Amino acid sequence: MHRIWMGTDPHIIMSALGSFLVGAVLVMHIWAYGQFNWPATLKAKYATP
Amino acid sequence: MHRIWMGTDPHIIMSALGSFLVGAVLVMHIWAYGQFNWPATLKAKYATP
Amino acid sequence: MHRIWMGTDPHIIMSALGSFLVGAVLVMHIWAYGQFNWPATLKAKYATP
Amino acid sequence: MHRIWMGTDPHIIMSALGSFLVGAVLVMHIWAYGQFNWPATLKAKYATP
Amino acid sequence: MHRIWMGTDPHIIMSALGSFLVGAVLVMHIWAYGQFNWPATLKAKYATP
Amino acid sequence: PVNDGIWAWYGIDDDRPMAAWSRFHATRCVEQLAINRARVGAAEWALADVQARGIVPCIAKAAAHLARARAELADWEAQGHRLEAARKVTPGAWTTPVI
Amino acid sequence: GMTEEEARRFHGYMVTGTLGYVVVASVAHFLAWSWRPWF
Amino acid sequence: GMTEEEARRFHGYMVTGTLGYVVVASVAHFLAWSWRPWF
Amino acid sequence: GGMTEEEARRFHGYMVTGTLGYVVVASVAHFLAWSWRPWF
Amino acid sequence: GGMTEEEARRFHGYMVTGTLGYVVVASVAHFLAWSWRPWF
Amino acid sequence: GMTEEEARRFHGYMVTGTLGYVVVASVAHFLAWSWRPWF
Amino acid sequence: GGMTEEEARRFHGYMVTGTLGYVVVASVAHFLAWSWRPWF
Amino acid sequence: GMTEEEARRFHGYMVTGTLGYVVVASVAHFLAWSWRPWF
Amino acid sequence: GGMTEEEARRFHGYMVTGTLGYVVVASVAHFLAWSWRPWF
Amino acid sequence: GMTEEEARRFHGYMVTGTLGYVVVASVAHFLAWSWRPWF
Amino acid sequence: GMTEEEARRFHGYMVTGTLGYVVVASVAHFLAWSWRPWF
Amino acid sequence: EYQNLFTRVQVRTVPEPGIPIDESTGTRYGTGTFSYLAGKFGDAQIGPIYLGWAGVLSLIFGFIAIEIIGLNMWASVGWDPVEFIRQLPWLALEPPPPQYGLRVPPLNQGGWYLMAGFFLTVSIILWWIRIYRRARALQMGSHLPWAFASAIFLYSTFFFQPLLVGSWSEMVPFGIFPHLDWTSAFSIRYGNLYYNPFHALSIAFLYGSAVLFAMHGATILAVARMGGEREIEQITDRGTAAERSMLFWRWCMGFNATMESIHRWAWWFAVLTTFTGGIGILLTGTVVDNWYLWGVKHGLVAPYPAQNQLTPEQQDLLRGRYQGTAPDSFPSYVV
Amino acid sequence: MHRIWLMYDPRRVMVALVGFLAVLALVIHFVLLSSQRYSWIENGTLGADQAPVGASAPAAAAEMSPLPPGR
Amino acid sequence: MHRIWLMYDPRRVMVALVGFLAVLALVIHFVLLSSQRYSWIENGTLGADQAPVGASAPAA
Amino acid sequence: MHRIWLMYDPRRVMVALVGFLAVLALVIHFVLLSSQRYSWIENGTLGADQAPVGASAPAAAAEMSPLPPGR
Amino acid sequence: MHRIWLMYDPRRVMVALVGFLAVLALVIHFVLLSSQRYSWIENGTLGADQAPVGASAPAA
Amino acid sequence: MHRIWLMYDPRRVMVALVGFLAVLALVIHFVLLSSQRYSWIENGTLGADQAPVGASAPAA
Ligand code: BCL
Ligand SMILES: CC[C@H]1c2cc3[nH]c4c(c3C)C(=O)[C@H](C(=O)OC)c4c3nc(cc4[nH]c(cc(n2)[C@@H]1C)c(C(C)=O)c4C)[C@@H](C)[C@@H]3CCC(=O)OC/C=C(\C)CCC[C@H](C)CCC[C@H](C)CCCC(C)C
Ligand SMILES: COC(C)(C)C/C=C/C(C)=C/C=C/C(C=O)=C/C=C/C(C)=C/C=C/C=C(C)/C=C/C=C(\C)CC/C=C(C)/C=C/C=C(\C)C(=O)O
Ligand SMILES: COC(C)(C)C/C=C/C(C)=C/C=C/C(C=O)=C/C=C/C(C)=C/C=C/C=C(C)/C=C/C=C(\C)CC/C=C(C)/C=C/C=C(\C)C(=O)O
Ligand SMILES: COC(C)(C)C/C=C/C(C)=C/C=C/C(C=O)=C/C=C/C(C)=C/C=C/C=C(C)/C=C/C=C(\C)CC/C=C(C)/C=C/C=C(\C)C(=O)O
Ligand SMILES: COC(C)(C)C/C=C/C(C)=C/C=C/C(C=O)=C/C=C/C(C)=C/C=C/C=C(C)/C=C/C=C(\C)CC/C=C(C)/C=C/C=C(\C)C(=O)O
Ligand SMILES: COC(C)(C)C/C=C/C(C)=C/C=C/C(C=O)=C/C=C/C(C)=C/C=C/C=C(C)/C=C/C=C(\C)CC/C=C(C)/C=C/C=C(\C)C(=O)O
Ligand SMILES: COC(C)(C)C/C=C/C(C)=C/C=C/C(C=O)=C/C=C/C(C)=C/C=C/C=C(C)/C=C/C=C(\C)CC/C=C(C)/C=C/C=C(\C)C(=O)O
Ligand SMILES: COC(C)(C)C/C=C/C(C)=C/C=C/C(C=O)=C/C=C/C(C)=C/C=C/C=C(C)/C=C/C=C(\C)CC/C=C(C)/C=C/C=C(\C)C(=O)O
Ligand SMILES: COC(C)(C)C/C=C/C(C)=C/C=C/C(C=O)=C/C=C/C(C)=C/C=C/C=C(C)/C=C/C=C(\C)CC/C=C(C)/C=C/C=C(\C)C(=O)O
Ligand SMILES: COC(C)(C)C/C=C/C(C)=C/C=C/C(C=O)=C/C=C/C(C)=C/C=C/C=C(C)/C=C/C=C(\C)CC/C=C(C)/C=C/C=C(\C)C(=O)O
Ligand SMILES: COC(C)(C)C/C=C/C(C)=C/C=C/C(C)=C/C=C/C(C)=C/C=C\C=C(C)\C=C\C=C(C)\C=C\C=C(C)\C=C\CC(C)(C)OC
Ligand SMILES: CCCCCCCCCCCCO[C@@H]1O[C@H](CO)[C@@H](O[C@H]2O[C@H](CO)[C@@H](O)[C@H](O)[C@H]2O)[C@H](O)[C@H]1O
Ligand SMILES: [Fe+3]
Repeated sequence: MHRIWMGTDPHIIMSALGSFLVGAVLVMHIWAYGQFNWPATLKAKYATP
Repeated sequence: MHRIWMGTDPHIIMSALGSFLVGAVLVMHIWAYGQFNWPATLKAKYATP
Repeated sequence: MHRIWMGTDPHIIMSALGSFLVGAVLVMHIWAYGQFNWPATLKAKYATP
Repeated sequence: MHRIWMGTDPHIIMSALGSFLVGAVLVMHIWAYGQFNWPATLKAKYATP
Repeated sequence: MHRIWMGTDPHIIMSALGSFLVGAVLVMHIWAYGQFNWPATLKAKYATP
Repeated sequence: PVNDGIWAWYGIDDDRPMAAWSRFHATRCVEQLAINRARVGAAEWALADVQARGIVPCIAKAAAHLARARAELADWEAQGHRLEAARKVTPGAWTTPVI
Repeated sequence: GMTEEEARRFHGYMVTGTLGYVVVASVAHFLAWSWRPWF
Repeated sequence: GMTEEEARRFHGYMVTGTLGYVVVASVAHFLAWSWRPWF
Repeated sequence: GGMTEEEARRFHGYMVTGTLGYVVVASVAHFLAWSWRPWF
Repeated sequence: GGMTEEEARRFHGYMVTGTLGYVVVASVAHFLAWSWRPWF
Repeated sequence: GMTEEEARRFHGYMVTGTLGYVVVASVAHFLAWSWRPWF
Repeated sequence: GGMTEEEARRFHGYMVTGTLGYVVVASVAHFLAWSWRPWF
Repeated sequence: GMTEEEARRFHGYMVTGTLGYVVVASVAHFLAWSWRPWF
Repeated sequence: GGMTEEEARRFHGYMVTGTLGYVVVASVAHFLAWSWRPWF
Repeated sequence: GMTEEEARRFHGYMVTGTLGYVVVASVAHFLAWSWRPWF
Repeated sequence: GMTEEEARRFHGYMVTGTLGYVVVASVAHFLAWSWRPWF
Repeated sequence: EYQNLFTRVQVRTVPEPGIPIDESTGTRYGTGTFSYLAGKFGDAQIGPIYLGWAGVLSLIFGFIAIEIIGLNMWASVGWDPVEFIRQLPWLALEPPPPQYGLRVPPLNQGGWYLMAGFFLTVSIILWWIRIYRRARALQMGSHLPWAFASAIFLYSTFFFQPLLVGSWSEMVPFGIFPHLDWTSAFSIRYGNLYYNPFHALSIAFLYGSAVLFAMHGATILAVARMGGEREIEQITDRGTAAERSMLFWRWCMGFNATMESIHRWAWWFAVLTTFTGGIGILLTGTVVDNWYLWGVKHGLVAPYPAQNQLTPEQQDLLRGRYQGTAPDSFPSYVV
Repeated sequence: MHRIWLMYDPRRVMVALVGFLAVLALVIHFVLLSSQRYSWIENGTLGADQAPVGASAPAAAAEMSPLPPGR
Repeated sequence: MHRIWLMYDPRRVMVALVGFLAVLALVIHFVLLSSQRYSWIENGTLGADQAPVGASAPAA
Repeated sequence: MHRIWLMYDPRRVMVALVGFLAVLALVIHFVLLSSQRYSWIENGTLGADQAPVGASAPAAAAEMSPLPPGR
Repeated sequence: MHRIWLMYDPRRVMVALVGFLAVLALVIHFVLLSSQRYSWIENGTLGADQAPVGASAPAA
Repeated sequence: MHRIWLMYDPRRVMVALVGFLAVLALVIHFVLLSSQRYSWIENGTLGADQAPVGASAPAA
């Protein structure tokens, strides 16, 4: 399966994968903060009475 | 795993990493100050009536 | 670790570092003067009624 | 530590330092006059009613 | 200590110092006349009703 | 820039000195070598004509122009040698030589 | 571009990184599921 | 004349400057978002 | 141009050391933060 | 026209230092403007 | 253009005239401030 | 060219010493600040 | 620019001027503190 | 080519003398002013 | 013009760039549709 | 282009004429101020 | 096919013209220079100018006129330099109030206007003299100063028609949009200037000037490859470029000019634009006060069906008054 | 299908492509920004149900007209 | 990927890029400055709850 | 990074830079000077709590039913 | 750093400087003269307490 | 300082100086003549205690 990487460039591949992971993780967290009501429960816990 | 550095320049690496860390740390603090009630509770402690 | 400075110009390093410190220190004092209510309590101490 | 001066010009270093001190001192006094209520108490002492 | 003057022109130095002294003296007098209520008390001593 | 013209605004510039292989710079170089050799030929013909009719201030300028044409040609010959060296060491480059 | 032996060496690390990343994320989801299950 | 070494050297700075520029802009956007969200 | 493998091996050792140091200091920071204001 | 790498390195020393010094002055100007009348 | 000696000689006057100009401007501003402050 | 290995080796020693000096002074500053107006 | 011996001379005066300035400023702050203490 | 070392050393003696003479006259002025209208 | 090898090598980049760009645009539309659908 | 001594001669006139004009304008302002002060 | 619309190869000459033809008194000011941008479209030399006594005085008188206008405009926004640039096209220096007639008005109510108008007029006359002297010094015919005299004639009618109707208030305000406001209100006051026959004629020559220069410009460019732009040599030593130019127009519209005489058609069309214009202005308000009614009298006005019909009591009710003076008080209405 | 490129300078193709995308992107953004529904700088914080929707009908009183009378 | 700098002159692409970023930045700042929501020079000190919002649908 | 000055004539760079900074500085001052909050020549002596602020979103009902100003 | 005058012809710089300073000085003076507070030709003899101030926020 | 006249032609500088000063003098006189306080052709005889000031009368 390694034979897919021949003819490619490691730094280009790692840049493309790294930019993907940054974007996916950020999209997933900002989505998840909307659904799970966190950190909104954290903010309410320490908020001023 | 060091071979990833071959053909790179250390100053290019340290500037890229240095940028990323400065950005991440700033975003994390600005975020945290809105979730945790701080410095807002610090400010309220020493505020004038 | 000293090898990181090889090929640099020491005046550019000191210029960059000194400029970062000035801006960081200024931002910190604006911020701290806000949260800690000082010199606001100093001004009130010596103000004329 | 004296090697930091190698390649520099004394008249640039003195000009830059002197300009900094002039600015810093004037900023500090005009700030301090605002906080300490002086010369305001001096002016009040000799004011004509 | 004298060596700082090397490569300068004494006419330049005496112009620069002379300008600074004229400036600083005038600013100090403009300021002092505000704080010390003088010549305002002198003018009142001889004013016609 | 006379050759790339408007495309120099977008950073196409095939005249600039090049030492890696580049088929675009090699193309420009082969075109400009022919033009400049013809231009050197015309410049030295014009000197021969104006020497024959003997007009002194014109002979001076014709020689000055010829020297400039030789110098502008020599720059393209230098570019041709750089690219031809790079051709021999680079896979998939041209089979016909530059210069 | 990259040769067949360099690709072999690349592939070993790439699989190692991928499996490590998935393992950590698996722990993260086990924790998240314990804290706030989503079905 | 320009070598492939010079091209690779220049490309490193170009990538680094692009990344640093994107970092600063990302902090600027998050500051603006914290101040006044546009969604 | 750029780092040789012998430089890359040397550079990697410091990069790992700094990264682990930074993570250790951040781990202390989070232990203090959790002791002060738990977030879950 | 010529421009050697030592001339470029000498020029870079001034161009960076002048740039940073100007940004430092501007930073004090913003420090003064903010303490007079904050915009956020 | 200039010799370096001409540049040295010129620069001293240029610095002096700039400093003289700034001195007069500083007095002009403090007169104006004492007459009618803008902050 | 740029700074040599041996210049860098001694530059580093002063850079470290200067940095530690700054951090020591900042430590006294924070200790005095905490005595005066603690923030947690 | 300055040679290593010129830099050694120049540094000695810089240290001296800086410390003397800080001494005078320290006396000023002691006087200011005795007059209108700010904490 | 500007002031030599021997010129600079001679110039420095007048500069020091004039500066001290100015400070002396200013000290008298401040003594008189203090006795006239003290400011602290 | 260019050898068949170069037109093929170029076509590989053009196809890949087009599809990578269309993927990023697909996510942008996924986000826009989540925020304010237009049908 | 003047000789250095010839520029020196012109400079003498030029400075003196300038200061003479400033002197006349100073007296004009003394008269204007006495007639109708603007501060 | 090459269009000859811009020059891909310019040539420099190191010595230059611009040192004039033998010219006698006055002085050549500056040294000649080349603009590469000027060289793209036309001849590249940007270079020395001649003034003499009349040119110097014209610039002095004209500069004062420009200063008076600008200073009044700038005063009219309270010396605000931002509003001076922001509002510039709406600013004016405005003629005197109508009640003064031809008498001298107050300084801020048209006195500056008449001053600026006077110095501008003197400056224009001195410029005409400067051009006249220069044409003769270069040993040329006097065609250009008489062409310029036609423009000056129209300009002078913006003084003489206000003089003839008896009030400086009727003059044109100095200002970009304000002088267009005057241009519209002039046509309104005098009952639609389209029916002024000299205005109609002036338009016929203004349009004809564009027709001729489009035709002549295109014609010469169309034969420029055959040397047709060397017009003086085509006049003294007719070439095939001139013959083809004559045959084109002959075969197109049945008659043709010559390479010389087309420049007379050009000269008279331009000159008659402003000459007929000036006559129309001078007739307005002095001989005819409503040009539409003059059109009705002389049969110019096409009939349309009536859009409304008045009854006799409406004819008395709907007459207004002529506009009078503005109210010089702020009435209270309380009782 | 790659033989399409043999006719073209690839540098010029890329400059042609980038210019096309830049214009198209700006046109689509300015169209949306000029709409009511997607005027996101003013109204981006509205929820999807709160955002404007074009009228399924207009309405009037019988004596009203948007346009003046005339032939 | 660095081979594009043999295809294109770095000296000329850099100038074009700096120009493009300057124009785009100024356009976006002035678009925001002209809006109600982001007229930050006049209203920057308002809290996010207090800042203007473009009118909603009447939901009727 | 210094090799950027091998690539560009520094005489051209510095002139372009100073021209850019001058125009930017002018623009920012004149933008501020035309605002109400930072009309500093007229209102610079006001304290920050007294300086103008651009108006909020309305009172949340966004609706009218008033009572007169007192006579 | 007098060698600045080697890369830039001071004959050009001093003309550019004086032109800039002249125009900027005039702009500042006319901006002030146009303002209410600093209209010194009409109102320069008023004292600092009598000089105009631009309007505050309405609650102030 | 006299070497300024080597760097610049004094024949050019004096004409520029004369032109600048004449225009500046003309502008300043026009500005003053345009004011109320210094409308000296109409009001120069008034005397300083009854010359105009740019303020509104107290109690209207
Ligand atoms: C060629 C010389 C080097 C240089 C060499 C040094 C040295 C050596 C020291 C500093 C230090 C400082 N530098 Mg540095 N620094 C340079 C350029 C800069 C620039 C800039 C815009 O380029 C800035 C903002 C700074 C800023 C600063 C401060 C953060 C810091 C405290 C002193 C101070 O306030 O100086 C403000 C000054 C300016 C804004 C301009 C003039 C710079 C002068 C040369 C600074 C050093 C002189 C000063 C008297 C201290 C010397 C003490 C020694 C015991 C003799 N430097 C140049 C490039 N800098 C000190 C430090 O780290 O303290 C903890 C220190 O000891
Ligand atoms: C045949 C009719 C057409 C016509 C023709 C025409 N106009 C002409 C001519 C001709 C044939 C000229 O020869 C003449 C000319 O010079 O052309 C270049 C002119 C002219 N047509 C002009 C304008 C003009 N023509 C117009 C129209 C028309 N011109 C008609 C369409 C219009 C319109 C449509 O509104 C305008 C605005 C002028 C460009 C010019 C006459 C120039 C003139 O008289 O200038 C007088 C001078 C001034 C106003 C002062 C300028 C002040 C400087 C800026 C000051 C600088 C400082 C100075 C150096 C200070 C002094 C110091 C001293 C010590 C030196
Ligand atoms: C919420 O609603 C919606 C959004 C709809 C929900 C749905 C979301 C969906 C569908 C998500 C899908 C996600 C996904 C899909 O697959 C996610 C896929 C994730 C993946 C693939 C992760 C892989 C990570 C791999 C890593 C970290 C590798 C690291 C490698 C390292 C460190 C080695 C580096 C060094 C090298 C190489 C050099 C070696 C030596 C060399 C070369 C030498 O010596 O020469
Ligand atoms: C109203 O709203 C509307 C407008 C309607 C909404 C829509 C908006 C839209 C559609 C926006 C689109 C934006 C966009 C799209 O792509 C935006 C894309 C932006 C991009 C790509 C930015 C890239 C920036 C890169 C930078 C800064 C790089 C800097 C590099 C530096 C500093 C190093 C230089 C080299 C050096 C120093 C070394 C020399 C060495 C040499 C020579 C040697 O060593 O030899
Ligand atoms: C709040 O909501 C949201 C935001 C959504 C929440 C989620 C946030 C998320 C997802 C965060 C993710 C963060 C993250 C992800 O990876 C974070 C990753 C962080 C990392 C990697 C940190 C690494 C730091 C490394 C450092 C400091 C190294 C220092 C090295 C030093 C000092 C040595 C220098 C000297 C050398 C090298 C020697 C030269 C020798 C030479 C040249 C020679 O010898 O020749
Ligand atoms: C309010 O609404 C809107 C307005 C819309 C919001 C705004 C929006 C935007 C988009 C703002 C953008 C800002 C911006 C973006 O980049 C701003 C960027 C600014 C920058 C980079 C500034 C850089 C300044 C650098 C300077 C001054 C350098 C000085 C150099 C000196 C002094 C050196 C002298 C010595 C030399 C030369 C050497 C001689 C040779 C010697 C000695 C030898 O050879 O020996
Ligand atoms: C309404 O408010 C808004 C406008 C909105 C607010 C905003 C305002 C803004 C943005 C302001 C910005 C200001 C600014 C910068 O930008 C301001 C910059 C100011 C500067 C740099 C001033 C410098 C002056 C220097 C002078 C005068 C030098 C004179 C030198 C002389 C006389 C000597 C000449 C040489 C001689 C005699 C020797 C010859 C020898 C020779 C030849 C030899 O020896 O050979
Ligand atoms: C409020 O809310 C928010 C903002 C969010 C809160 C959060 C804030 C955050 C996250 C802050 C983070 C701060 C930070 C992080 O790292 C801060 C880091 C600061 C640092 C690194 C400081 C370093 C200082 C170093 C100094 C002073 C060194 C001086 C050296 C000197 C004087 C010696 C000079 C001579 C040398 C070198 C040799 C000469 C040459 C020789 C011999 C030769 O050439 O041979
Ligand atoms: C209010 O709120 C906010 C503002 C936020 C509050 C905070 C404010 C802050 C942070 C302020 C400042 C902090 C600071 C930080 O470091 C301040 C730093 C101050 C410093 C460093 C002062 C240094 C002074 C040095 C002097 C006087 C040196 C004089 C040298 C002389 C006289 C010698 C001359 C002769 C020579 C050289 C000849 C040599 C021989 C030669 C050449 C030969 O022989 O050849
Ligand atoms: C009100 O609120 C605020 C304003 C905030 C309050 C705060 C104010 C502050 C901070 C003030 C600070 C002031 C200050 C700080 O240092 C002030 C410093 C002042 C100084 C240094 C004065 C020095 C004067 C020196 C003089 C007069 C020298 C004269 C020399 C003469 C006559 C000799 C002539 C002969 C020569 C030369 C020989 C030629 C021989 C030759 C050539 C040969 O022989 O070759
Ligand atoms: C009124 O209705 C309205 C509102 C208007 C609505 C309707 C709108 C309508 C009708 C829209 C239509 C849109 C449309 C229709 O076709 C749109 C079509 C769009 C298309 C085709 C997009 C294609 C994008 C392709 C890209 C990005 C490719 C990038 C390629 C790259 C990155 C490779 C670079 C590699 C190189 C250089 C080699 C380096 C390696 C080297 C050198 C090596 O290895 O050596
Ligand atoms: C400091 O310098 C500054 C910055 C102020 C310089 C800048 C100046 C600026 C910005 C100037 C701007 C000028 C503009 C925009 C002018 C626009 C002019 C326009 C569009 C004019 C258009 C038409 C004007 C006409 C037709 C005027 C004709 C006037 C005539 C014919 C007047 C004749 C008057 C006579 C003969 C007066 C005789 C005097 C006597 C005593 C006999 O009175 C009748
Ligand atoms: C526009 C209003 C101007 C009002 C002017 C008021 C009068 C000013 C002139 C005062 C006359 C005396 O002033 C003095 O004249 C002499 C010549 O006599 C000038 O002398 C100048 O030329 C002579 C040779 O002729 C040189 O040797 C000398 O070095 C040079 O300075 C002086 O530079 C000037 O200072
Ligand atoms: Fe013709």
